[PDB]
Amino acid sequence: SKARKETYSSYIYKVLKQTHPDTGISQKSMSILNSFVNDIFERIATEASKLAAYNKKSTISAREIQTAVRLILPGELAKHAVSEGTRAVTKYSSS
Amino acid sequence: KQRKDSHKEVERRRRENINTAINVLSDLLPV
Amino acid sequence: KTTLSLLYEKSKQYGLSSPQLQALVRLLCETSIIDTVTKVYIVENCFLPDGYLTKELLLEIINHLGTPTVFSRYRIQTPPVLQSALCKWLVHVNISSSIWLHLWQFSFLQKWITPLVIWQATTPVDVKPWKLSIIKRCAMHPGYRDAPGSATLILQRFQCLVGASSQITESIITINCNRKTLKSHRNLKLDAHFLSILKRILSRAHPAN
Amino acid sequence: SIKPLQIMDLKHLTRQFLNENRIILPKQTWSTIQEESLNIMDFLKQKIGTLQKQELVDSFIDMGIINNVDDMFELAHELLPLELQSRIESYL
Amino acid sequence: PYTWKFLGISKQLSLENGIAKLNQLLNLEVDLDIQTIRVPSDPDGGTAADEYIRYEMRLDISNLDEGTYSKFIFLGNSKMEVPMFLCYCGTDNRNEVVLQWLKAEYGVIMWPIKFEQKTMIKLADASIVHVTKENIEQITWFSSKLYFEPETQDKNLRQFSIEIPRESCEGLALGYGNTMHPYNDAIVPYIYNETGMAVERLPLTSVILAGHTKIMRESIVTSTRSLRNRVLAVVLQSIQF
Amino acid sequence: QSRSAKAGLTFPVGRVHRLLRRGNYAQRIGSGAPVYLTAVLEYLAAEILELAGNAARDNKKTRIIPRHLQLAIRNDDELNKLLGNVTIAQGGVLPNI
Amino acid sequence: ELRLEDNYVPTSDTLVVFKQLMKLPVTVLYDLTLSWFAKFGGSFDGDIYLLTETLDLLIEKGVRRNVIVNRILYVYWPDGLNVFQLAEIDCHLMISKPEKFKWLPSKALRGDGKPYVVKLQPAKFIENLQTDLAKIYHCHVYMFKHPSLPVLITRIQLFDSNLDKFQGKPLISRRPYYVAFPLNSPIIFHSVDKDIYARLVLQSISRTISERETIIFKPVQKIPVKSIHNIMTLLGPSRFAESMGPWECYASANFERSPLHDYKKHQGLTGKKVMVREFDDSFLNDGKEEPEIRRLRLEKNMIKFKGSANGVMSRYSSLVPIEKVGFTLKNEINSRIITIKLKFNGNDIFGGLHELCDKNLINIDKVPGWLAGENGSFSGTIMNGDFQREQ
Amino acid sequence: MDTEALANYLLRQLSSSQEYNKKLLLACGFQAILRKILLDARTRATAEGLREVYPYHIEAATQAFLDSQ
Amino acid sequence: VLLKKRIKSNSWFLFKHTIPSFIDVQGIFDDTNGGLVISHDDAYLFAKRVFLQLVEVQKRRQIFKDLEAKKIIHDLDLDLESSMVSFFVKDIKVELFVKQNEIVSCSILDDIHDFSQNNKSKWEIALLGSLDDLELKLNHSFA
Repeated sequence: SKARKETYSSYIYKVLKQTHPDTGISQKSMSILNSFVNDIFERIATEASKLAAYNKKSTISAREIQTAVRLILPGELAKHAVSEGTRAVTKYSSS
Repeated sequence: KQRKDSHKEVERRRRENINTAINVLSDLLPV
Repeated sequence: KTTLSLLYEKSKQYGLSSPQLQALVRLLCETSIIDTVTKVYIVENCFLPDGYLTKELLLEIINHLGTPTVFSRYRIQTPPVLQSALCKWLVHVNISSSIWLHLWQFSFLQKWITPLVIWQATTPVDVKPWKLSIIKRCAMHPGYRDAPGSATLILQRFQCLVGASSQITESIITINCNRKTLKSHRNLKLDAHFLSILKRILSRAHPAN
Repeated sequence: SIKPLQIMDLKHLTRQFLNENRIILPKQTWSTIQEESLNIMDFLKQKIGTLQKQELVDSFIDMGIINNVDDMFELAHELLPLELQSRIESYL
Repeated sequence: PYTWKFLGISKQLSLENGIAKLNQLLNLEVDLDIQTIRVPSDPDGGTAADEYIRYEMRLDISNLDEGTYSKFIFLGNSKMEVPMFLCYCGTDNRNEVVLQWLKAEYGVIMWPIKFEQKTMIKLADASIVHVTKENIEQITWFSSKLYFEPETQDKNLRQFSIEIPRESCEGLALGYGNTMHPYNDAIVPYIYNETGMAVERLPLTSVILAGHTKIMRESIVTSTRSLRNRVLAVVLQSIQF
Repeated sequence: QSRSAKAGLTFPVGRVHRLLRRGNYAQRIGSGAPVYLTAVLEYLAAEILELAGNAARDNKKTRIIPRHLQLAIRNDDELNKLLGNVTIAQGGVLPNI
Repeated sequence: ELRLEDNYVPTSDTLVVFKQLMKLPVTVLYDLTLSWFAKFGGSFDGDIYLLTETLDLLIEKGVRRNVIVNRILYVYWPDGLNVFQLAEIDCHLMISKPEKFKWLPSKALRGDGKPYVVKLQPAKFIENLQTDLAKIYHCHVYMFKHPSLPVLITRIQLFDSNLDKFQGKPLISRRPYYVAFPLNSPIIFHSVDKDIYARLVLQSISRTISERETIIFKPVQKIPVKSIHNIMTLLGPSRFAESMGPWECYASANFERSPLHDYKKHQGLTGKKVMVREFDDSFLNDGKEEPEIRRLRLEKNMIKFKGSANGVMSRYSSLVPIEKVGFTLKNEINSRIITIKLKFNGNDIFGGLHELCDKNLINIDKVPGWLAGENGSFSGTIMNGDFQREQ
Repeated sequence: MDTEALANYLLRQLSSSQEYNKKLLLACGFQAILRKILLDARTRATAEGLREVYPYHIEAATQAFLDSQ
Repeated sequence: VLLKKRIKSNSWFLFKHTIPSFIDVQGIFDDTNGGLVISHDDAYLFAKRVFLQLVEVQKRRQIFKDLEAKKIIHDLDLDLESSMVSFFVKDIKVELFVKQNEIVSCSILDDIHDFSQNNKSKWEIALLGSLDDLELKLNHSFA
């Protein structure tokens, strides 16, 4: 048997449709970008909860994630990342 | 004229066919 | 949205008593401070009675459900869709038996009036046979798509409830035999989420109503 | 050709009319009324090329449907939903 | 075409005493016939308690159809624990009006009637039989058709029928010998012997005598305008407990 | 309505939520954390795939390939710090001039 | 001359074929479309490997069937599919949902009234039939074997030209017709339709099979049968034919093992147990009962309606369910002939009768064999205790 | 299909309260004339006497309608 | 195969049987003694006829499976009664139609450089005859 495997490939392809509607993706490229988000997710979350443990505070929260991303990303990308995280969570909380 | 294929004509063919069957049977009788 | 928020925040916990319902429904038709798209939302998300609607309140509401004519040009008119929505709320919650038959004549309300008249036809004495002539007339009128099934629902109530009458049953057979709209009319919806809010409005303070 | 009106629409319309006078219709009858509705519509466009209250009452009188404007809004009452015939009465 | 529906009567009302108030209630005057009949005259059926009293009442403003022709029949007997029942035909709602008058007037309570499978077979036997002017019984044969409708898992067996033409019925009756109730006497035992099937136990729905009558769960349908007396006597004897 | 739709995000905020639960990083998780993280991931993915698409334009073909991806990631000097440890599958290596 | 070839395109309504396509799973769609592009290609630009990876990436993302169907009907082959694909979809539909289709049996006979065991090499048959049919109508013929039965199946469809139309030059389709051939048997199975086209077809098969001696088809039954499995079981070359109903165990043939089988486990030493019958009729007369005798009563009913104590195929569903049967008893009493005609209807007549026996409405010992299910699927007249199929 | 939906049909083939009333009255006229055709068809069905209004009855109704209008 | 007695005639008739339909057991029964099968000797005549007809099937199946077992032929397909049989020998493939114990027609389908029409014809002719010699002659004509 073979269990259903987690993937973000549909979302990756959709955002590529938004960017370049005429462009497709190779299978190897799609596996590569599917691995991108999981690798980033891990190296953000571990650092964020380690920072939370340094705070000796129970909850991993938005401030912890913001700090973790701005720690680990190179600064030029970090500015964009924190701005987009903040505006996204604000748009959500405005619901 | 009037176009139709329903009751009042479809039964006529059946009646006529059974009548012809009766006639051919009767033709063989002694009387 | 500030004014509507006050109505929301009050009705959600304070409810809306009969005079409060009378005052607000008057405000909806008499004032422009409430937008029409919100009027079709206030009547079914903020109108939360403490119990059954009192007779005078229903009579005062009925004045909103009228229509202008070449007689009644001077009367301010509630939009028919808002009138229909108001009837839909009335479905959620003894001359009034006679009043509500003539509400049912209106094409855009008649489907929502069927439970109201049926909930007046609750005794063998309330029903009268001549009333079915008016009901039959609309059922047979072109342009009343809901009237055939709507009338058949009322007719099916009269035939069993009356217990003693002339052969009005065959007049039911005349109404549309496909009965396509009658299936939904006999399976009306109470809008559970509105009801669930109304359950708390009936539980916060008072029993027996 | 895009002119034709559906047989089912004619069925739904004429179902109510059957109650005022019970016409009973075989299939090819339905098809012929649907087909000749195009000719009827063209003939009406000839008879009524433009719409006015005096024009429409005169056209319907010419059609033999009515005798006067009184008969005309009687027809409107018996052919329209309740609020509308009042709206037309405001127009007359 | 002539259908029928039967109701029970809880008291032996004298209908003639009250005809006028019905007439003004119905806005018309109805006829009322009186017959004292001796229907089960055969020796094994009896020679006493045969004295049923029959009433014919009609709502005929006209007689162009069953509804206008709709005629009531009351038949009763004082020795009968529930003394009387009722019959009527047609879709006319004036029947309901007269029933309402009866129940409100005589303080009598009324209910509809049902039939058992054996009741149906006995009624079918009663339908074929006729009596001559010489007080002699005779039988008219019709092509019987038993029609069942069982309930089975997954609708394995929805319905099935046993059709018996006139010749087969007459032959079975003659083989059994001179008898008066052939359907119960001969036909059903023959069916059971040939198939092991108990017609009485099986879920019977209708017994149709072609061109003569249809006997059904709730009603009788008749070729003739009226029901012969043995039918009504069988009904009354079925009312009881 | 979905959480991603309410956020305006394309990526599965609910999946990020449940994955944070699977990754046992902390016992109590703020509700804003998964949506913030999903937004960050979506931004990074969009940026890298846009760079790869422009690389494909440079290579004059209409489908992304690992060579396009490797060229983009190595050429962008900030994402080369972010993924300096990564080497791409069928990605190659960048020229000396 | 007029024989068609696989690359032609017919005309039809797109929505009907769309609804037909929606029945199929995703995987068979993938396989069919890969094969179609491999043989015919398509309007899409790219190698089959490019097509392969596009279809792949479409399926691992969990796309719905509607997307694939719309692609097939609007970009890959927008103008319409070939006749070959139209036949293939119906083939797959029949294989997937066999019970939706009806059949009739037909028996091949030669001059002396003997059965003619038809033995068929497909190539000669197909070429001869195509040449015979093409002289009268435009015909496409597709032939295949059932995946799980020893039967060759043929699909025949006829076309004609053109309501009004200009120089588009399509050929309008028509309802198809089907025929099947068991490997070694005198019997033929075909669809149930009496339009002149079906008559022309069947006549053409009868003409073309012969090749050495004349042949004619004689129908043996008047009521159709569903589910090609069932009709194969009833009349195909098999052990169950002429051993139906209570006689099924001989068709099973597992009760007896070969003689050299071991001694001590030969069933004769070990034996079995059974119930004693009662003959004085107490059935009509009339919980006061115990388990064991009731168990063996139910076993008695089982075998009387199924032929085996274990009940070789719920407890009532029969081997081949029968929907309709009409019987006619003719018996002589006092030199007078008496007719009783029983008519049954349902999903399984004999299963229902078995249920009635379990509920004790019918006496088992007085149920005849023809009523129990033997001579299965054959309505007929019983005289002198011998069944006779209706003419 | 509403009478105002018939007015909508006539609007679709033809092309605000005044025009609304005009088109509603035109829908009334169209409906009445369809009813007239069907009634004349029933009248022709009376002349022939069989069960139902077979198509040539609607046909004859249309020719009489044109011959009188 | 199972036989029952008529009610009046005091003669057998064929009621039920397991014999496949390509063996016309009813015709054999009607042929025996003019159709008036009475004696157990007549019944054994009928039974022997059907038994020999079954042995004439198993006898073909056994030899063909034996040829397959020793790799004298490659894979093959059989009809139910083993009357029409198709097989690849090494690369050549053959179609045969056999009566009881005898081959009556043959067909060779493959095309080979040395397989001229005269070569094909004489091969096809030599393949005819009794089945017992088929194994020997095929082994001899291996090449």
